[PDB]
Order: sequence, then structure tokens, then C-alpha cells
Amino acid sequence: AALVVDNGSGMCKAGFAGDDAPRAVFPSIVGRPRDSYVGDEAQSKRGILTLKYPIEHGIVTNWDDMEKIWHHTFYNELRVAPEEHPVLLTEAPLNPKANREKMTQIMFETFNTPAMYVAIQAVLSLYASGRTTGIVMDSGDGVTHTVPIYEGYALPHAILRLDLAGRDLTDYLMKILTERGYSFTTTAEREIVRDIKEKLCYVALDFEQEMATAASSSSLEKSYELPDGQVITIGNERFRCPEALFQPSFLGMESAGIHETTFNSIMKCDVDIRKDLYANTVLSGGTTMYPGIADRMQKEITALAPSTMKIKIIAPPERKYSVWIGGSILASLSTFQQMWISKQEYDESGPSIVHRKCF
Amino acid sequence: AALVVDNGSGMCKAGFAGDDAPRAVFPSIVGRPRDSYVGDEAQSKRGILTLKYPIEHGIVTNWDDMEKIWHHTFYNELRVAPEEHPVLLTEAPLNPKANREKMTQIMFETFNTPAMYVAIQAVLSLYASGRTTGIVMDSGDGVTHTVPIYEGYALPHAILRLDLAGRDLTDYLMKILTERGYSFTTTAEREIVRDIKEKLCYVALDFEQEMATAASSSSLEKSYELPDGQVITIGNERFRCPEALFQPSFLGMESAGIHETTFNSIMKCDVDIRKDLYANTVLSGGTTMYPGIADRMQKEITALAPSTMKIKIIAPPERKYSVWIGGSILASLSTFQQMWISKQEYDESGPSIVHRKCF
Amino acid sequence: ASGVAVSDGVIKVFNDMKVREVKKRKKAVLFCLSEDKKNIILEEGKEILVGDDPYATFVKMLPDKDCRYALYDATYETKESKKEDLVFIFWAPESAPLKSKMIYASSKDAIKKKLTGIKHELQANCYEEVKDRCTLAEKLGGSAVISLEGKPL
Amino acid sequence: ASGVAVSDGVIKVFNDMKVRKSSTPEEVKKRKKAVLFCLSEDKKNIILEEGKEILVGDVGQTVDDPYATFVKMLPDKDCRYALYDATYETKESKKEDLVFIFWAPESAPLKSKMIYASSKDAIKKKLTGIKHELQANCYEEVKDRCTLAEKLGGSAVISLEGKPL
Amino acid sequence: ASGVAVSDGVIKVFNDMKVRVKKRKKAVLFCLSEDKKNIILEEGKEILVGDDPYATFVKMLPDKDCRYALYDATYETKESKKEDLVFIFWAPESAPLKSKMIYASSKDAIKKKLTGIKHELQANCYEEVKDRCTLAEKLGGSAVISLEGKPL
Amino acid sequence: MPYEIKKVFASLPQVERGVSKIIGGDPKGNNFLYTNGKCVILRNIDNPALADIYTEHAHQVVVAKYAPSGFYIASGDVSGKLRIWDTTQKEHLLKYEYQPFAGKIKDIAWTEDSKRIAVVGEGREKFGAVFLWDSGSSVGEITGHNKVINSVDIKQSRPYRLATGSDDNCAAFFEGPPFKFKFTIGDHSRFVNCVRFSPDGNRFATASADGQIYIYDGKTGEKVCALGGSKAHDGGIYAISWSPDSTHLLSASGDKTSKIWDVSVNSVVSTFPMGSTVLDQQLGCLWQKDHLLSVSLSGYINYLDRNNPSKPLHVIKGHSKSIQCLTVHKNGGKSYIYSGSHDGHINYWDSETGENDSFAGKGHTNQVSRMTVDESGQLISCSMDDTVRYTSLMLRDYSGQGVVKLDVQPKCVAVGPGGYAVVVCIGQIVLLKDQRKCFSIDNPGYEPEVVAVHPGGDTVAIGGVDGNVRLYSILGTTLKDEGKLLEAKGPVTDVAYSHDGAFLAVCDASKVVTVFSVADGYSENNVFYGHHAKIVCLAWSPDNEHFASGGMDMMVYVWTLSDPETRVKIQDAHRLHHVSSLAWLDEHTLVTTSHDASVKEWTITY
Ligand SMILES: Nc1ncnc2c1ncn2[C@@H]1O[C@H](COP(=O)(O)OP(=O)(O)O)[C@@H](O)[C@H]1O
Ligand SMILES: Nc1ncnc2c1ncn2[C@@H]1O[C@H](COP(=O)(O)OP(=O)(O)O)[C@@H](O)[C@H]1O
Ligand SMILES: [Mg+2]
Ligand SMILES: [Mg+2]
Repeated sequence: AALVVDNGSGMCKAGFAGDDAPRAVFPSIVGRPRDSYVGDEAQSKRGILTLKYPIEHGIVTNWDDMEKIWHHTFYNELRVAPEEHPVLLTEAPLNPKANREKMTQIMFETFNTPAMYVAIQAVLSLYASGRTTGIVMDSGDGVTHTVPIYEGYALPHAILRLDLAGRDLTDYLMKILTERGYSFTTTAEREIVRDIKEKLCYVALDFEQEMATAASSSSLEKSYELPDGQVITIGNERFRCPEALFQPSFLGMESAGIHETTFNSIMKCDVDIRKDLYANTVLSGGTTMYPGIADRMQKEITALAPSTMKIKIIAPPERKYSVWIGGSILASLSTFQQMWISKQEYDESGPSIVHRKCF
Repeated sequence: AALVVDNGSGMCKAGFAGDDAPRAVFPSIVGRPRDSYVGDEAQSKRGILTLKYPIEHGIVTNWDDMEKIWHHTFYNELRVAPEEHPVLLTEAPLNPKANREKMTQIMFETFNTPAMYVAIQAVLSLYASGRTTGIVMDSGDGVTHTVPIYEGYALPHAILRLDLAGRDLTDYLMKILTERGYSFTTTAEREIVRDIKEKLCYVALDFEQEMATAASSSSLEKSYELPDGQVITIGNERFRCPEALFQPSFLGMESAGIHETTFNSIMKCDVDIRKDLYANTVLSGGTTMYPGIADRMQKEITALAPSTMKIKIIAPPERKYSVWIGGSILASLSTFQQMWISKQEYDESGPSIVHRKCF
Repeated sequence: ASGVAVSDGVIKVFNDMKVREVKKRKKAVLFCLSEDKKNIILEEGKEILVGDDPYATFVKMLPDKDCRYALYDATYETKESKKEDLVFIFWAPESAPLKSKMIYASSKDAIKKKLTGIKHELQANCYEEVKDRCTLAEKLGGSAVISLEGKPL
Repeated sequence: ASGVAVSDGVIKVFNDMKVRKSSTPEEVKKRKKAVLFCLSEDKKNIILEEGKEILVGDVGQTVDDPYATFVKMLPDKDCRYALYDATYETKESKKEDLVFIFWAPESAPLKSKMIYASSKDAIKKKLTGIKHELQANCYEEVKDRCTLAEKLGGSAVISLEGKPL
Repeated sequence: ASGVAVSDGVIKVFNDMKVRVKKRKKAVLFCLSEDKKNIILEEGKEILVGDDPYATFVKMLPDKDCRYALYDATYETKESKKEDLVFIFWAPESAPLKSKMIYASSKDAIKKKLTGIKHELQANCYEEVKDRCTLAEKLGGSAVISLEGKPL
Repeated sequence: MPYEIKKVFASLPQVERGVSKIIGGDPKGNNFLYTNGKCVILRNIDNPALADIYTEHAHQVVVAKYAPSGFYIASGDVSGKLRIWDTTQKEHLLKYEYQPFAGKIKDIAWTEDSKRIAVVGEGREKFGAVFLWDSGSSVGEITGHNKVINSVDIKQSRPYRLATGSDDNCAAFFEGPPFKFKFTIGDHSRFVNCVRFSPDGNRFATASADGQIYIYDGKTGEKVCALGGSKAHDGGIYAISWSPDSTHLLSASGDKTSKIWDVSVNSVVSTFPMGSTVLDQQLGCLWQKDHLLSVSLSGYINYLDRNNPSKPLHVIKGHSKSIQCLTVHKNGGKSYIYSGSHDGHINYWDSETGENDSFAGKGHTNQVSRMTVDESGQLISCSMDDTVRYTSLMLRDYSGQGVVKLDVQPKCVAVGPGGYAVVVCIGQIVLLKDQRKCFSIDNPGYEPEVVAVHPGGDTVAIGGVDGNVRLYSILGTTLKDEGKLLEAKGPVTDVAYSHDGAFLAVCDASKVVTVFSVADGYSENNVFYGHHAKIVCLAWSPDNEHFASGGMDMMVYVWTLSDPETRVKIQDAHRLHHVSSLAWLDEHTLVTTSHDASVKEWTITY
């Protein structure tokens, strides 16, 4: 059996090839005292330790903490020995080549994996939608990526990286929930706010009209029960928190919204292919799971795009783990057994074999 | 005293005739809220307003915005009344004749300048180097131009424009600095990266050889201090960032490098004059101020040049502002006072007078 | 890349179709994964002869819940000239299962790159995208094309 | 926003001090190099200080260091608005720019500090075209000739008022 | 153009040398007037026909200033021995930027006044003017076997 | 003739880990050829010292192939440009130039009649093209591959066949001309590296990364056997080469061994263990006449010995990386040329016979900037790993030698009599006595770039970016600034005293060489003009009357000290590369090296 590991900016999704969903989804954090706790242990260890993301915006910056997360993944989460299972790993768009080789070296030398493979997260989401040409709007935990792909080849000159993602929305919801009198400050209370965000938040088609609706009634108010039994109510904060995706000025940011970042990357491509990109905009990632986000994305992009063009936003129901699901389907194919990079091949061509075998 | 204004794609250089250096050098941007800020005022406000370039590739696109830059230049930067001083202006190569008539119209009606003159930027750099025949590679902020000149007459059929310039190099350094964990996304942080580019970046004679030796080089590592006191460290990105000038594939572009663009324009001329163009390759512009860019240009062009041909790349120490200094020297000459386009001559002929006096 | 191997009969069929008896020339042909899902085989009874609306009878041949590859020898007459070029069609309906969509999409470059010389690729992810006669014209020559399949557009 | 208005005398002085029009050499010496503004006795207008000014002609003849004598004009127990016409020089250009200095020593009475700070935004927005602002709250913050250099250009400034740093 | 006007002395000197002995001149250097308004003749910067003519001409060229020149090059081809006038624009890189701009921008005015000249030499350093291969090619393309008597 | 090329010490093949290296042989069996950077090397197989270099590509040449007629060679680079050039004449005049596709070219094949060329690789819209050599018109289509094609071969006997090997673990079979797809062979399970037809054409073999070699019929493409049974090698085979009689096959693999296979009986004849380190992996091979070649990952060319498999006949060493420094030494009765590259390798060459080797042991780990020899027969070399090393030139072994570690990266080193070495670092001057740091001139007030010690070992001349040469004196264990500033025309790039110490020659970036007379108050003696680009190197002839300078204009001038007007123009001593360093073997022989990793000797006649 092969292992599929999706190294997200904030959450690590791991499992076995052929399964419908990842077995383990844990935070991609390494906590050290204010000895070293990785994953959910760092979350459930009080505010006595500092938390650090080795992957924070899709790119591995600390390779010592990344090994700790991978060791935690195989032994504590997957409960398997990496030396007995091939591992399929996913890499962010615009990943430096040096980082790609370092990932290969760690698997074969630190974990002694018999076989290993690297895939691009964006192309796995696009392939899972039955498409080879299109633009993928992958909004995750710490980074949002708009990757235009034409005939299976991502266009590096047009890939836009946006630091706005679910992590900034969780902190924004904490800030605006204190307006109602709810004090969410500790690390334990941050996880509660994330649950509220993932259950009661939605994207409003018309933000200004929705704000008037909330202020003139209570039909939008919803109740959430805290772990200790207290029930809190949330009103206009349900659609205000994900509105920061389309209006980053709510967070004090300079960057454009996810709709404008998608439009900017499309306009950075050749005119011949812009029509196909406009009609093949695929959403992926956890932050794209808000209800009504496809309708809002369709309306906002239509305003920016020319009237003659056709805009289609694809939001598959499995888009939350579309990167992992695509990798699991690929790694479980009987024809994929020849696409792996063996240990024997590694110690004959070095880490540079990843550029020839993969990519 | 006369005024000399060098309208660039990214920077506006202005001053007085007879001065060694321009008095004012400010960004050529006009910002409007997300009432109107022009120049360094827009940079000091950042996210509240939206930045736009009227001159983005040497050619004016927004004549309404460029009027405000000119008004900012005369009153806020030079602190002089335009109606009391003749103004010498510089135009980009392959400037449309309609733009020439608009430029001479705005000066005489909106600003009531007594006298005016318009000069080609490329010929001013060539004249400032003591040459009348040659090819000038003007690599600026938003555009790179290779202008072959034959006895003071630029050959329009052989002028090639390359959009790769200093602006793209700053974005490239911004992107590859995030691989080290540094976050440079906001507009204010972009001028910080531009300062790093202008101080620590250099062109390597052989990129492959430099990459190998820099791995164990103790002098490659340089430290830069941010305005807030933080210290960032830059390594092999010092020679990787300007390498995109010769290898546009680093940016995802399919275009040729500056060495090939220079060679292509020479091959577009008569075989009679190609010998003089090869021996009189003059480098001008801010983006040509990298240490080692003249030695690299000579090595690269010699490969494309025929077997028996003399290649002489000219990189004068003042090539950064050669366009302005040439204009300032020309405008300060007493014998030049008869070549001004007088206000009386404008009324008799109209905006078409620029096509005859300024040539 | 899934790792499936394109059958050698696909390359020969494309070679015969690329160059230009007439009653036996193929106008359309469908490709599918084999039963073991390790080969891009040619569908036995899903093809159109030249001698036999040719585009309508090809679209209705596409399955409603499974992905397919196709090779259409679309003919069109532009204002300047009349030309005929092969179009590679990647039929991948949204109603198709997740596994079928992923394997077909990840193995599309295996077959497309084996058919060198192809210049047009139509990615149809719904019936409205393949039935649409206008988008196929735009793929072929864009605004240059005025009539498709012998009929005005 | 205290609502204090800017007198037309201050605006007229600023307009003359910003734009340099062609004039006789005896008229260039009458230009103002540094001028101090203050509140009216009724505290309703920002009037111009009578004798607290430096002319360009005095520079190089009687005033050896224009900045050093300008700081001496600032009271040490009251807040003032100042306009200094600094002529510095960077490694690439020789610049001449206007600097708006908000003098507000800690020894000043709180009534003066509050009105001057609250009404500063009103006068600054009327003086359009000024880029540099020096906020000085003690003598040590403004006496040092370097503190102008960091505000003007930063580390790029190599000369200030004709003398090296 | 800068607008510098060539004086009549240079025109009369060029005219006599253009139309064809010890009084005749072989080389002459044109400099800029102290007013920087006219192209005037330099006093001790001429080579007399009666008086290596090319080697001493290069010695007369200043190392830190730009000058104009008029050389009566005598190249002997295999077919015949032709002598033609050449225009030399001395503009060394060590010259001040003010001089280089004025001389370069006020050159087409001089050339148009000196009607009937074909060959031009644009020397920006000593190696471009000391060497004889570049001068020979301007006079005759792949036909010159010797220049100024000395074999190439 | 003013100058004449005497000996060319060719560069080693440019090899990469995990990438097959293609070595071509001529139909005449005289010269085997390979590529390195932009250069195509034509080495004589009988005498590897004799070599010829073709440098006319603007990109990195990947493969070159002799025509079956032997009159032309087709070479392709990473930009997809194919050049056909004549080989009968030394000028190597270009015949035809083509761009079959916009992508990397991997292999080239000719037809027997030598009028059709098959070029394969990875293009934007195709992977191969076969065309007429004189018109570029397609005479076939290469289809059936969805990944980059690594190898191509054409059957040299009628009927013609074409076989390709690509990265999709498959080999395609074509028949022509015109070449049409026949079928795809999918026996291999990894990248197919080499596909070679036998010289008689009756069979062809495909080698791949899975350690298997398969033999197929050369006419029908039906599998005959698998070499070695279960496997041929314990690692990926990178190259195969048939014997001239078409009965044996020589294979080079990444398991650090090469083997000879009896194809007809499917038995291994000889196994050659090449080593046990990563650099001992074999990436290319060639079987020409009785010569069996094998190229290691280190770039060394091994002449395999059939009688003694463990020890090869010859191991052709040299530089596969750009050479930065070059010095000459006369030990005993033979003169040796020492050269160091940017990888730290130092290789010595015999001046007359051309035999070359490297010092034993472990030496420098980064670029060797400068090398010099003192009076005690020791090679003093400064390198970019902040170390100055003293190596005995008679032991030829790094182990047990003296290493001096510097806190600042050195840029130049010079030596003088009395065990005195002056090292110029980045903004620091270090004086070494008896391999020990005894003085420092940190913060010298300028930026030193070069250093020269007088032959009397008393005066030190140090140039700077400012364009001024400043003189020092080695008194005791300190250097004293004499307060003398020689003036140049620009940033000093090299300074060299005369061998008798009577003249100091200074070259700068202003294309000027200034000679100062040491005897008369260090005053300027002469100024030499003629360079049209920055001068990078300078050397003094042993006769003390001539000196040579090389610049970035790709030109070398030999200057007569008495007469500045007389000079020898060595135009394009190394084509497309400036001469990085140069030295004199004697008063009539000039040695030049460059970044093409080749060393050349020139006979200078005045
Ligand atoms: N059902 C949901 N609705 C709204 N937001 C969600 C939902 N699920 C996850 N999110 C957010 O998605 C983020 C992580 O999702 P993911 O796509 O895996 O990012 P990454 O790739 O960086 O690991 C989390 O910050 C989470 O809060
Ligand atoms: N000293 C320098 N070294 C390297 N790059 C520089 C340097 N100075 C400027 N650059 C770049 O040159 C650009 C501006 O130069 P400029 O010639 O004025 O172009 P333009 O006139 O088109 O605006 C800027 O992008 C700047 O970053
Ligand atoms: Mg993700
Ligand atoms: Mg410019």
C-alpha cells in the first residue's frame, strides 16, 4: 500500500492510496516551550509554548521542523513504518527546485522510503475535476493560489500567490466576535472560533444588501454551543468573516480579493487561452467550502471580465480534499507502480532524479 | 535657465539645464482612492489608494494622469513656474506622432511654457558618450529598448522593444526572497526590495560557474537592514535576480534576453553599418548599472556575432542619467537658444510644429 | 501521469486520418481505457466513416456518465479558404465518476503527445459544451471561420 | 480637529517660499529660509511670528549655519510651527526641499501642546506640496543636525546645507 | 543639434584640400571656440604635405578632449593609387562629458557644410585611431593592400 | 607566420549524474568526439593528447555525430540548433544550419547515404525530426513517443530502419525512407537510454535504466534475447556500443562497472570494475577498432584493458570545469603545466608528450583563483575555500602538505625568495612567512585586487580598483607602505614583474598595458594600445623583452617591450571564451588557457 501526504500550509492530510478520504488531518505546527510537540499535541498543551509553522505559505522554510511533522505523520498519525510503504508527496505551485530535491533526499535518507513521488497540488485538483486546461483557485489555510493551467502545463509567469486564507479569516472572526462581548483570545478558544467559522459562516451574494437584512431582522442569527455548554449567538459576523476574501481591506491588507487575483492571473496569459480559463475556473481548498462562494465568485468575475465572455466557476463537492483525493486515485492505479522513484534509482542519480521521473 | 524633464516608465527625472545631476527623481505614478496623490505621496499612502502608471512602457497611455505628474514636477519638485522657464522634454523611441503633438500641445496651453523642445532619449545617451553612430540599449524600469542610430538618425525599422526591465527584476527578487521566509508583499515593502536590488545585486559572468562556487563562498552572503531595524540576509539571489535579463525563462517569459534583443536589432540593419553598431554598443539606463553587466554583455553578444567582428560594449559611469545629463548640457548651450520652439511659432503652426523643429 | 500505455492502433488510426478509400476514411473515432484500465484502446463500434449532420451523430455517440477521447476530422470553410483539420476531443462529463475523470485527465497527455501534428483540442466537460457548434468554430479559426460542417454559423 | 484656521499671511508666505520665481539678485536675498508660525493671542488663527525668520541673504554672510541658528529661534517652553527650506545633497542629486517642523517641547504647557497638535492637521493640509515633516518634542531631537538628514533622505544624504555630515 | 556654426576658415581650408605642394596640408585639427559657438582651427595642429604622417597625427590628438580632424588618406590599391579625404571625430572616453556632448551633437552640421566627403572615422579611443585596419576598410573594402606607404 | 597552434590539451567531456553521455566515432576510426559546454572536442583515439576543438555554438552542445562519409559533423545544442560543418579543413566552415524543433536536442543519426539526418529530443510540439541535410525538408515523421527521446539510430544497410528510445520506457520502430511508424517496443520498464544498431544492421539493442539490455532483429524488430538473462547490470545502463565486427557489445552502467557481451551466445566476456565511489559511475562508452572507452562521472576517459579488467590501460584526466589559473614549472629536465579549475581540481600536463594527471589525495574544495611556484619547488595556490595550500611538486600528493586558513576569501597570491607569500584578500593584505600568517594590512584604505612580488623579494606591488598601483616593502615580518602610487588608466586587473625584475607591467580595465621601469625610479616606460575590451591576464616572456596580455575581447597580444608599435595578434585563441590565464614555456612557446577547460600552446615567431 502507498501513502499519500498532502503538505498543506496549515493542515497535513495523510492517508493510504485507494481510500476515499485521508485518514489523518492534523495541524502542521511544531510547538516548543515558551521539549517539542507536533500536531494536535501542540494545540492541546495550553498557552505555555510557542507555535511555529515550517510550511506557512506553501513553501517549506524550516526543514528541521518538517522532518518532525513527517515523523509524526507516519508513526503517530498513519501508524506505519515509512520504510515499507511508498509515499506520494504534493508540492505547492512555484516550488523552488532546491526544495524539491531536499524533499526527495529526506524521504530516501531520513525515512528510507522504498519509493517516492512528487505531484503539484494544483494539477491534482484540476485533474480530479476531469479537466486538463483551466485555472485553479486553491484557497487553503495560510496561502491562496491562482494557478492557470493550459494542457496540463501550469503557467509560471501567471501564477499569483495571495497570503489571505482561512488562517486570517479565523483571526478576523475572533476580532469581530469580541464586538458582541465574546472574548476569544487563548489558543483553545481559537479552535472554537474555527469550528464556528466552518459551521455558521457563509458568503453573501450582495454584502451591502445582506448587512441591511441583518440589521433589520434576526433571521440570519444563529446559535452555537460552546464546549462547556454556554450558547452564543452570531449575526452579521456569519457573512462578514468570509467577506474579507473579496475585500481584504477588512484585514488592513493591500492585496486584491480572490476574485480580482483570479482575474489578474487570467489576464496575465495569452489572449487565445483566456476564453478557456474563464470557463474552467476550478475551486479547491478548505477556504472555498463556504456556501455561496461559487455564486459570489461568478458574479464578481463577470463584472471584471468582458461581457462577451462566458464565466463558469467549478465547485465540486469534494474540493476540500481534491488534492489528496487525486493523489490517492493516482497512486492506487496498477499502472502507477512504474512511475515511482525507487531507492535504487535515487542512489544512482541523486536528488536530481525527481526532475526527470516527476515533472 | 531651462528645465529638463526625462519622463521615464517608472521614474521621472527633472532638473535645470547646466546641472550635473537631476534635482528631482520621483516615481511616475498617480494614485487614486480604492483624492489624487502623485509621485512619492502615493508611495507614502499605499493601500488606501490604487497605483497606476500613465507611462508604463515609455509611451504615454493616460494623458490626463501625465498632466498631474507634470504639474507635480514643476511646482512640487522643481518649485518653479513653468511659464517662466523653457522646458526640454524627452520622448521614448518609436513614439507615435500623435503623442508628439499632444505633448507639445499640453506644454503650451496648459502650462504656458515660453519655449519647448522634444528630444529622443536614445540619441541623447549616444551623444553624451561622444558618439553619433551606434546602438543604444536603454534598459529602464518598465521597458528595455535597443535603438540603432546611424549619424544621429534612429532607424525605426530596427528598433526592438523588450518589456523585461527593472520592474520585473524587482518582482523576481521579491518572489525568490520569500523562499528564504521573508515576506515582501505590500507596496511599501516593494521599494525596500528595490533598494536591496540596487545595492547587493550583480551580474555573474557565468551563471553555472557562479552557482557552483557560491555554494561554499564565504563572501557571497550579504546583510541588509530594513527601515524598522530588522536585518535580512541575501545569498545566491544577488546574481540570480539580474540573471533574468539574459535568461527570461526565470520569469516564465518566452522572450529573448537583452543580449539577443540587441543582436536581433543589429541584424535588422544594413550589412554596411552592422560593423559600426557592433563596435558602438552603448549601455544606458538604471537597469544597466549592475556590476559586471558590461563584461557579461560582451561575452554573450560575441557568441551570436559573426566570427571576425569587433564587439565593444560601452558602459559609461554616468549611464544611469545619461539621457538627462545630455539634455541638460544641450539645453544650457547658448547656441541652442535658436532651436527652441517659441510660443509665437506654436500659434502660427499649431501642434504640428514639433515634427519640423524637433525633427 | 497515470502510467497507462496508449495502444499502437491509436497511432496508426491517427496517421491514416491525418493524411489524405474515401468510403473507408474515418470522420470520427472514440478512445477508451481497456477493461483492466492499462491501455487506451479503440472502441470497436463507435466511429464514423466519411462515406456514411456528421457532428450530431458523433455527439450523441458520447456516453452520458463516462469520459472518452475523440478525434474529429472537422471540415470548415473560412472567408479566405476552406480547410480540414483534425480536432482532439476530451469528453469528460461532470456526471462521470470521480475515478474515471481523474484517470482520463491524468492520461490525456499520454495519448495527445503520441499523436504529433494535432493542432486543435476541445475540452468538453458537459453536453452543452460539445453540442455547441460555435465554440468548435472558435477553436478552429476563431472569427475567421464563417461556416462549419458545410452549414452557416 | 480644534478648528483653528490658517491666516492668509501664513499661506501667502508659504506660497512665496515654495515656488521660486525669477527675480532680481536683490530680490533673491529677500527670500525666507526658515519661518516660524504661532497661534494668535485669541488662539483662533495661526499667525506668523514677527521676527522669527531667516532670510537667504543672511546665509553665508551673518548666519554661518542656517539650521543651527534656526533651532536657537525655537522657544524651549512653547510649541511652534516651523518651515525650513533645507538644501541637502545625496549621492545622486543635489536637492532643495521644504521641511515642516512641529516643535512641541515637553516643558510647554499642556494647553499649548494640545491645541498645536490638534490643529496641526488643518495647517498641514493647507500647505500643499510639502513632503518632509519633522516632529520634534525635545531639544535633543531637533538640535542634532543629523536628525534632519534621516528625515530628509535617510542614509543617502551625504551633505546638508553645503557641509558634509 | 546644438546649433554650433562652423566658421569660414574651416570651410575655406576644406575647399582647398577637397579640390586638388609644401604649402598644402595633409592633416588639420578642428577645435571648438572659447565661446563654444564656432568650430575654429587650432594653431599648431596641422601636417604639411612638404613636411610617418599618420603616426604624428595621432600624437597631436589630445588625450582628454574631443577634436575634429581632416586627413588626406593615401591608400594604394592593386588596381590604382587613390587618395581621398576622411573625416575623423576624436572623442576619447577620458574627455569631459560636456565636451563629448557638444562635439557629438554639433557634428552633422559640420558634415553637411563639408560637402563632398565620403569616408568617416569615429574614433573614441587610441586603439581605434592608432590601428590602420579600420581606416583602410573605410577607404576601400577588401581592396586595400597598403596605407600611407607602409605595408599593411 | 607570427603565431601557430602547437598543442591542444582538450577538455574532458561534460558529464552529469544520471544523464547518459554520447560519444561518437568517425567512419575512418581516427578521432572520437564529445562535447563540453559550447565546444565540440575532436580527440584522436590513438593519441588522446592530439585534439581539435570546434566552438561555434551559442548554447551548450549536447551531441555531435560524424557523417558516414566522414566529411561533415552535425552538432546540436540545448536550443535546438543543428549545425552541419565540414571537417576536412581546419576552418570547419559551416555547411548548413537548422532548427528542427524549439527544445533540447538529445541525439543525432545519419543515413548510410549521408543525406538524411534524424534529430531527436524534447521540442515544444514534437520530439523528433528526420529531414534532408541540404534542404531541411521532412522525409518522415517521428511519432509514438509522449516523453523526451534520449537516443536514435538508423540502420546502415538496406532496408533502412529507425529506432528511438525515450523516457516513457518504450522504444519505437520506424521504416523508410520516408520513415513511418511501425510499432512500439515496450519491454523496458524504465527510461530507455541508448538504442544502437549493429554495424552490419542485422540486430539492434536497447539499454535502459532498469538494468536490462534487449536484442532485437534489425529488420523486423522482433525480440531475440535479453542480455545477461535475468539482468545485464545491477544498475541503469547509460550507453552501449557494438564491436566493429558486430558480434560483441560493450555496455556502461551506473553500477560502476562496464561489461563486454557476446551477443550471439548471450554471455558476458569481460567485466571491468571501475571503482566504488559515486564519481566512478560510467555514463558513456565507445568501441572503435581495438579501443574500448568508458567515461566516468568524474569526466575521466578510461581505456579499458581486456587482458587486465581491473586496471585500465589509460585514464585520460583533465578539466571538465572552467580553468581559472595556469602556471608552468621546470622540474628536472621536463616542463610541466599546472592548471586549476573552478571546482578545485589541479591538473598537471607534460609540455612535450602531453601526458596529464592529478595530484594524489584531497585538495581544494572550491575555485582555485591563483597558482604560483616558489624557489623550493612548492606550488602555492589560493582558492575560494579561504585556504592557501603549499604542495610539493615532486611528491604530487596533497596529503601531509601545508594548509594555511584565511579569515577572508583570497583573490590573489604572489611569492618571493626567502619564503615570503603575499595574499590579497577581500579588503585585506596578508603576508605569509614559512606557511604562517605574520602580518596583516586590514583596512588598507583601498580595495586590492592583484599583487606582484619583485624577483628580489623586497618590493610588493598591489593594484586597486582605484587605478593606482601601490608599492610595499617586505622588511622583516611586516610590509611597509613606501608611499609610491603608480598610476594606470583604470581599475588594475593584473600586475606582473619582469623575470629579471627590471620592469613592472600593469594592465587595467581601460584596455591599456603600462610598463614601469624599476631601474629608473619606477617611472612609466611605455604604453601599449590595441585591446578593445577589458584585459584580464598578463605574462612576461623569459627573454625579458616581450610580454603577452589576454583580454575579454577574445584576443591575445604579444608586445615587444622596445617597440610598442609591433605586436602579434592572436585572434580567438579560444573561440567564444576570453583567455583566463597564460604563461610562457620558453621564449618562443606561449601557453593559453580559458573557461572552455582547454590548454593550448602557441609557437610565437617575431
Ligand atoms: N467546511 C469549511 N468551511 C469553511 N472554511 C473551512 C472549512 N473547512 C476548512 N475551512 C478552512 O480551511 C483551512 C484548511 O483547509 P486546507 O485547504 O486543507 O488548507 P491547507 O492546504 O493550507 O492545509 C482551515 O484554516 C479551515 O479553517
Ligand atoms: N544602481 C542600480 N543598480 C541596479 N539597478 C538599478 C540601479 N538603479 C536603478 N536600478 C533600476 O533602474 C530602474 C529605474 O531606472 P530608469 O533608468 O530611470 O528607468 P525609467 O526611466 O524607464 O523609469 C528602477 O527599476 C531601478 O530599480
Ligand atoms: Mg492545500
Ligand atoms: Mg529612461
